[PDB]
Amino acid sequence: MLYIFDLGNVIVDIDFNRVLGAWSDLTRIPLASLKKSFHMGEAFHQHERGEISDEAFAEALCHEMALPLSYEQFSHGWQAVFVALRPEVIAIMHKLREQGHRVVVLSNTNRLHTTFWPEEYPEIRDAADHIYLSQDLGMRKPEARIYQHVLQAEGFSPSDTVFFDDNADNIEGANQLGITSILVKDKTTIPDYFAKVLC
Amino acid sequence: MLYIFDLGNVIVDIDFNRVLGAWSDLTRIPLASLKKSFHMGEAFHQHERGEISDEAFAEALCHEMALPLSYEQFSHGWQAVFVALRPEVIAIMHKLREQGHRVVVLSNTNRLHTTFWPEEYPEIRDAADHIYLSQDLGMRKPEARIYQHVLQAEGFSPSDTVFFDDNADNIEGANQLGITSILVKDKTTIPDYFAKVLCLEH
Ligand SMILES: [Ca+2]
Ligand SMILES: [Ca+2]
Ligand SMILES: [Mg+2]
Ligand SMILES: [Mg+2]
Repeated sequence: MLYIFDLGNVIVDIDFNRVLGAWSDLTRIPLASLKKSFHMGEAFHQHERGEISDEAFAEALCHEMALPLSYEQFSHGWQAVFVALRPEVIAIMHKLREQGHRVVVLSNTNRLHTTFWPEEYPEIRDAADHIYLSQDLGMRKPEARIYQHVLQAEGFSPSDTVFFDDNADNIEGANQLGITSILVKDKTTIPDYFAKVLC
Repeated sequence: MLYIFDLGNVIVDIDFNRVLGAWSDLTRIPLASLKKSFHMGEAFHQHERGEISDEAFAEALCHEMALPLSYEQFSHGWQAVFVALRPEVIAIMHKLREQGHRVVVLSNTNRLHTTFWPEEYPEIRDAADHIYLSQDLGMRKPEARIYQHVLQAEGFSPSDTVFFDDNADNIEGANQLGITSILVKDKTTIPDYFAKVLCLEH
């Protein structure tokens, strides 16, 4: 089988509230202001597909949220994003591969050239056969093309692929291609699913 | 009672391996190198007591670890430190205060003027009556003076004071003053300690 794992809130817990915290710390903008104004716009989508620079992205979000930050200060806060490994999942992924299933990561990512980000974590690189990243591909979930890219480059069909994502639109994109798609509701979803599959 | 909580590996999980990671990512220095060269000596202690600047600290660590980083890049990676709340511990601290106990944080801190650090987290500021920080005091644990400062400022005696910290040297400095010191071995030490306090009422 081909197993495709999303990264954020699938392999790792990730919380951008910590970034808002960090930017609130520097700017003294009340945290509640940054929460009501931090939105997943087109600038996000473009930056995910690598279509605009890190600097242009910073500029977009700063204008949206009225952040008087330099690029460097922006990045500095960006770096604070809360990331915690789910070791249960890293282990399952290693086990799937030593049983000779194929295990890849597929991630929409807003990494910057100046930040250290989860797809760069050694524990995540060593758990995966390949890591597919939106900025590298010029594509993002839930666009058909990105799923197709992975199917094609891995050499598997939809019916022979299972995909895990905590985002329902992402799941929908994969389903339209007849990929088996498991919504990740919580910590248990992947351990439960692989109870009977590893045995 | 007066409750003194340490911050790191008591109220929060903290892991500076994430910082070494971020620095390996920028500098391309092998991680294993930064692990062998990253030591908590003199410049740390000075910086904890606010006795050298952030920049002079950054400089001291970059000298020892051969990091070709600006101050900004230092701070940038410093900021990556892994920090996870322990919500059970936050809940206890709140419960203790609405029972009328006095709940404070005492922390040796290597915060920089450019970083967002756990003592600044709103969840932590609001769980505690006061937060005592080494850089502010010009003192660090396990120096007698820092424990004395808190007993004096709070107006409590050693025997009315319970202190939680994961570092054994810290536990010793507080024991030398007859403070009831509880070594935090893991995430159950503090839930357990307070279950046994609850169990003692009738
Ligand atoms: Ca990087
Ligand atoms: Ca700060
Ligand atoms: Mg996700
Ligand atoms: Mg500690």
